[PDB]
Amino acid sequence: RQWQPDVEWAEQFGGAVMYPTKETAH
Amino acid sequence: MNVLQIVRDHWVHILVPVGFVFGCYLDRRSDEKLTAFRNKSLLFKRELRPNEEVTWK
Amino acid sequence: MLKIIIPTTMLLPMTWMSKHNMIWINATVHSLLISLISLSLLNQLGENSLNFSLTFFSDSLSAPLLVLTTWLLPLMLMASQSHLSKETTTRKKLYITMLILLQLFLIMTFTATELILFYILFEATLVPTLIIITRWGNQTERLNAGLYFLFYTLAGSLPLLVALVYIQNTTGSLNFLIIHYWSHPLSNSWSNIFMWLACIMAFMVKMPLYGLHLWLPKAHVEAPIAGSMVLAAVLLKLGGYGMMRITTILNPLTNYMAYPFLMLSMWGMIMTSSICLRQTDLKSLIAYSSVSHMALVIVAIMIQTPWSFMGATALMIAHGLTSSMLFCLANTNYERVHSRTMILARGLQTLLPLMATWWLMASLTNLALPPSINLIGELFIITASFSWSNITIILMGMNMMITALYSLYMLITTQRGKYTHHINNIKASFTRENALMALHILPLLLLTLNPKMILGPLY
Amino acid sequence: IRWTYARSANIYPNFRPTPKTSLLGALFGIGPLFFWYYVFKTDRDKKEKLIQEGKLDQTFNISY
Amino acid sequence: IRLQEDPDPEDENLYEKNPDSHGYDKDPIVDLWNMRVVFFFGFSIVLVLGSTFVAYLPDYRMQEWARREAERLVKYREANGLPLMESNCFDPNKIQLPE
Amino acid sequence: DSWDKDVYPEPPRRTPAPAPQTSLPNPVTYLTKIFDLLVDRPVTLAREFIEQQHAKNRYYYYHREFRRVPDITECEEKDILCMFEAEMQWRRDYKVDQEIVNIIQERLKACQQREGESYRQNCAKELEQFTQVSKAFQDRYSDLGAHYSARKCLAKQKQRMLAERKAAKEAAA
Amino acid sequence: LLDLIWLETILPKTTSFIQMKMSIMVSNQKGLIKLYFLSFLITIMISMTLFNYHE
Amino acid sequence: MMSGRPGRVPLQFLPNEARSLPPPKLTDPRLVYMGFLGYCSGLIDNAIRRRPVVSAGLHRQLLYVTSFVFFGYYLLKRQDYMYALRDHDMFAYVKSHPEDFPEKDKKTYGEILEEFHPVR
Amino acid sequence: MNPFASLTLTTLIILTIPIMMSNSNIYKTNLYPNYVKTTVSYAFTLSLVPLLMFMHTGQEMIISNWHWMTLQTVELSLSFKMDYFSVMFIPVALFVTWSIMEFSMWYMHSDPFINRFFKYLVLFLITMMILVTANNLFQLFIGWEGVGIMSFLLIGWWHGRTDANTAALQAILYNRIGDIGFVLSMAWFLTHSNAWDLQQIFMLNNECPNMPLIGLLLAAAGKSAQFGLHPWLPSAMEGPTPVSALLHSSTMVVAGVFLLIRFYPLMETNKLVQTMTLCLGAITTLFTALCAITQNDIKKIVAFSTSSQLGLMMVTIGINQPHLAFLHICM
Amino acid sequence: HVTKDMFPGPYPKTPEERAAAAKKYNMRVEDYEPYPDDGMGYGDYPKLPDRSQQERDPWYDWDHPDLRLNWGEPIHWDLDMYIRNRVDTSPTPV
Amino acid sequence: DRRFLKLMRFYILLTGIPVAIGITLVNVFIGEAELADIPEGYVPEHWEYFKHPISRWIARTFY
Ligand SMILES: CCCCCCCCCCCCCCCCCC(=O)OC[C@H](COP(=O)(O)OCCN)OC(=O)CCCCCCCCCCCCCCCCC
Repeated sequence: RQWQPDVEWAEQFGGAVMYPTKETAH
Repeated sequence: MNVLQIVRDHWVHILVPVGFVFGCYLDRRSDEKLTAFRNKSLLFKRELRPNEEVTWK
Repeated sequence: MLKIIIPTTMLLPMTWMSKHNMIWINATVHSLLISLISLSLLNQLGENSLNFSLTFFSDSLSAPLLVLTTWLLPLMLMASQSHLSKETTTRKKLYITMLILLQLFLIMTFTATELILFYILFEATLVPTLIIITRWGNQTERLNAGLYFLFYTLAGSLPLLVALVYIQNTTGSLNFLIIHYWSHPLSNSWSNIFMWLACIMAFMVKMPLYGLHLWLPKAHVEAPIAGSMVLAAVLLKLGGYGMMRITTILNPLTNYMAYPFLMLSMWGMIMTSSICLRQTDLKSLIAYSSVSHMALVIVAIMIQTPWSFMGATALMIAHGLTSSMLFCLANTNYERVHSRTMILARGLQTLLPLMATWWLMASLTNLALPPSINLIGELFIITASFSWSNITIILMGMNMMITALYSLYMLITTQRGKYTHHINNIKASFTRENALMALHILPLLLLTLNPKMILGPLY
Repeated sequence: IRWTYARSANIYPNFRPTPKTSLLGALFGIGPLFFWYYVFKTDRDKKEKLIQEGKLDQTFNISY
Repeated sequence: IRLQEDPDPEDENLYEKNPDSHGYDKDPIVDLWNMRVVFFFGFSIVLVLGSTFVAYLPDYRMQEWARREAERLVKYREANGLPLMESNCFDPNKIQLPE
Repeated sequence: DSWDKDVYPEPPRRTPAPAPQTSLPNPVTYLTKIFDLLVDRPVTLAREFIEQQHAKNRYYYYHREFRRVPDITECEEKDILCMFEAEMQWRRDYKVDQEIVNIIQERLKACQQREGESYRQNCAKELEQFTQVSKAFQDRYSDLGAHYSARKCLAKQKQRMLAERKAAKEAAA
Repeated sequence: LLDLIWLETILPKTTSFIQMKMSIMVSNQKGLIKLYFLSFLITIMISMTLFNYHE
Repeated sequence: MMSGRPGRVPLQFLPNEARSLPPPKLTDPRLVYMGFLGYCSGLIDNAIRRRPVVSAGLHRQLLYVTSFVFFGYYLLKRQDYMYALRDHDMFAYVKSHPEDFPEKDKKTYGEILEEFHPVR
Repeated sequence: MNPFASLTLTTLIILTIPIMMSNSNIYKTNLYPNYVKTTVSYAFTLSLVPLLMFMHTGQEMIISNWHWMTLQTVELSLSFKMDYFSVMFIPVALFVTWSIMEFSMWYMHSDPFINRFFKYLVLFLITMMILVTANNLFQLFIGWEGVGIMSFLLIGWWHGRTDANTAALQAILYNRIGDIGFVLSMAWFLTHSNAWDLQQIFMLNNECPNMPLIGLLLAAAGKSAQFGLHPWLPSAMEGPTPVSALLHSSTMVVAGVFLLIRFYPLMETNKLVQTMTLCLGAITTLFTALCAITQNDIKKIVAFSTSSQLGLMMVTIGINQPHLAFLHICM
Repeated sequence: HVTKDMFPGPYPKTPEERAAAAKKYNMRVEDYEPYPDDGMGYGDYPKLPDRSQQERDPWYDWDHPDLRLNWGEPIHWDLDMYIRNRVDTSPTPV
Repeated sequence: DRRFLKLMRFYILLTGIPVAIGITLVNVFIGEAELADIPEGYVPEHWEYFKHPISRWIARTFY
């Protein structure tokens, strides 16, 4: 079974930006 | 024997052979466009055979 | 070359419409006839390169590599249906399509006449390899593998494109025959130095040179087996082939800037070899060994000696065969154990005697046991380097030494020991893999018998 | 797998460029660089000043 | 665990159903036929016949022509006493030397 | 035979005739006779069979003639046709010269083996011949690089001619 | 020390970190119209004569 | 390069003069490849609509290749005319300006002083 | 042109036959050890005769039977030399093998894969022949590393023995170090002398082969277990006793000194190489004999005696005693 | 099969991190000596001091008798370095 | 293991022995070539200047 993306892999870029900083905030 | 199924199963095979024949046909039909120096290079510049009116096809 | 191009292109519809069971058989057999047809291309005129048409030509350097690719194509097909058995028919057909497109691009690359067309197909090999590495990969950093590989290749590729178009504007044509026959001396201008760097660094990235070689331990280690062997065996040879083509218009400057990179390889081949010794994974060890062999080929290229070129070409062919075989053996053992650390499954020489042999002469050819083409290709480069500079020998003399160490070390630590008791999934050797290593090994000794063919255009 | 991940994955994320780390990098990765370049260049130029002055053996060196 | 996932399938060996498995695919008949096609084409007509081909090309690099002209001009030059080769590959007389 | 003494010199074959005066007769004699009887005679008669079979149909072949073409020195600057002619002519001349030095090397190795321990005494005649062959081969073809061409050979030749002309001019006033 | 530490830090990771760091400062604008048009304003005379694109 | 050439009439594919040039052959590899793009467009069209991509809608695929070839012919004729115009304007300007196109007093390699670099 | 050349070649082809039969499976695996015994004895009988007409007349020919490569100046060819060294080494060598592996066929009687063992002695003897009957340094190199990896496999015959594999690797590493000088010698001869056969090298009268002579000394030191690279023979002792009685006994430990006396026409030029050989041989004799003085075993003791013998062997080559040394290799 | 906790993490700082790495490496808090934090890597990995695989008990029922290795036991950073075949750390009488 | 090696040897020798007998037949029945000058006008075909009958034929067919 090859690695297929899971939930935690999906959330790594799912929201605001995938390069979060304090400027991203909320 | 169901020969129609035999051909339906074995018609995968013919593609590469007909492609080979077509490729040979084409690169044969790729030298007649470059006859600009037939029997014109001084090394092979020989006479034209009485029965064979060209040096190469 | 369309007697080899047209059948390769028409091979795509056969797989793309074949039945759910006939794709593997049909692709394997028809790729075998394609390799048979390309076996003709070993017909070489004395000194004139065989110019089939304006856009296609071949000589004693491109033809052996082309034959290598065409003969290789059935080998990925035979090595893939083990890890590709449980897949949808359409997905399998596309995997096959990626392989055929890869081989087609390699054929057009090796038979290209203009340097720009060579660049187009040379880089265009990236896309099918990218798909193979990324989608069908099984490990974690495969996604990272694709990024590393693509970006490392392109970072050198684009400056090469700029240099090639500038050459076209200045010289007049990028045709190999013109740039060789109408070659002109290169002045030691710094703009010319940067032009040389642009024309060199792309191939040296794909060589790879030491330092900027990180894409292989992070790409070959991760790709599916078919991708791994097509990468190591031929895609590494792309840079060497391109350099052999391009050094015609890169002299006499090369020597002055040959000093940094040459030793960068010469010293690098040591470290990589040392890195091979303290490895944990089989595939990484083979990748680093490939880096060292390709660095030796780099040295051969930058010597620019006839003997160096012949030894270079022989080493490319032999290394392609040996690396493909070693990767296949590593895949067999890994699949039997579903892990890749070379400590989990040791002492399998007794269990699999034929694998024990296949590993034995795989290592021997990797160790360059004479009179194999690996050894003669290595030794020609060693003699050329010694003629160029004597001290090289000790560094050279170190390499196979360390190489020999690891060349046997994995064999000691994977088959020459005691089996692990808790594992039991090691079954009888499926004759598929044994046959595959046969089609790997017998051509190697056959070319050893008559090395005048793989000797290159300088012979 | 703990050993393999430690010796394959953790090495860079746990790496901090301490002065000692940069020192070791300079001494190993780029240190012997100038050494090898110097020795090779010295032999190359020393021999070069032997061919074009004629002070070397060339009788049976028609292969190189 | 927030992810409906099937259990990892077991590593299925080919020998459990037909012992005669060649490690190609599930169905024994097509597995065997792929055996026949590979062991035919890889070895018989490519490895063996291809080896006869490569062992028996026509004149390669004109090396035989090179020898059969070489001993001819050795006969000529050695018989007439002329040096068997000239230090210049091109006639110096036809070459206009600068200044 | 298949090679002239002009193309491959061979010292005259002279063999002594020992007289085994001792009552003990040398065994190597009986070895030569039995080897002649049960090995040499059958291979010779099988050879006669296949040689008459060969002579039944002997197809013919000849040497490949090569009409000479104008040299690179005569070839104009950047004229691709005559450039190709001269380059191929020079490449085949390089091949023939490589075979020349190969022939000389074979001849002189043969000389060494004929003269045996006296190779130093009885090979200098061909030793100097191979010496001059290699010495002039170096200034005729060597140091041309992997991409050696007719133009590069002409450039090296020209450089040698300017060097010798200048040296002879300055030395001899 | 060389391959997995210094070779990663010397070329791939440094460039990746540079792009990562400064793409953030490029793409984190507050989106307000006032500051966007203020930047347009400043670019106006910067291109006008500060760089002397006119002459 | 040619948008300002005298005599150009706007918004018309072939400016009448182009008929004096040999029309591109129907066999032309560029033309048939553009026909291949017509076949491919049919394959995506069936695939994009969840159809039997090879057998579905033979008329739709047949229309696709026919349409591509027609526009392929006119594009090729237009393509060749511009390249012909480029050569025409070139040589005419070459002849009209002999001073800016000097001729070279041809000499052979025997008199060219080409320096030789010893490859050591 | 008389039988000499013909039967001298049969003297190797006939013993190449058994491996072909073994790989073809036509051989009877049961009595195959007897098959190799009988092949080797027949080889010995065929081998006395070359000694016979070498003794009657002194015939010494060289055969360039097959031409392999022609790199525009180096006509590489599969060639052989019949001279006193090879001509008289072949019979004693095959006799020694025919003795010790029959001793094995008795002693070696419990390993299930006895067939592969008896094959292995054969392969070692095949690479030994084209090592000793070499006509170019490339054939010598082929034999040089063939005996190397062959002893590698044979030492680790009990591949389940970790110490055996360690000993094999240590043995291998040492002649890997040694062959660096071999490669240096071939490179120098091909560059400076433009020669790769013994005839052309000795004929060329290269009276300044300083670095080539040092390289040959290093290669011989590696192969003959001289100082710095001696202790791989005691490690090699880990293998089977018949392995020790053929390879390690006096065959492949004298391969280096065989390379030395093969190159003796050029050896006499650089006296410093003679002196260095004197050093290496004398100190090897002392060290290995001294080790064997207090050692407590039977196998490694005879190993140290062996290495002392190789020391004093090429000591004599140090005083230019080539044929005396090659007589002593027989004892 | 194996989640995050087994995967080696960063260098432990607090004694709680030390204990966490201790049972991550199936071993007690005393046996756990984290590698000296110097930027070279490892970090959470436990230091096994020097001894090679030739100093283990040759009579113990080791789960991996080839290197005398016990199931699940922690193994050295230089385990391939200090192995029966390679260099030894066993004492020498002289 | 043995089925694999049997398949290798079977499918190698299957066409190995016909070519093996054929090359000997054409070597000892068909014959060998000999060298002379041109017959003052005879135009040599592309496969004429060749030694082995197999070489001459293979040049005749695809060359
Ligand atoms: C020249 C024209 C070529 C194309 C047309 C002719 C095709 C046949 C060529 C000759 C084949 C000889 C041997 C035939 C064995 C037939 C065995 C068989 O019937 O297998 C069928 C089977 C697939 O299933 P099915 O078809 O339904 O039959 C079983 C139903 N229970 O199981 C299978 O595995 C299918 C059959 C095995 C695959 C055979 C190989 C196909 C390709 C062979 C030629 C390759 C080279 C082509 C070019 C030659 C010239 C250069």
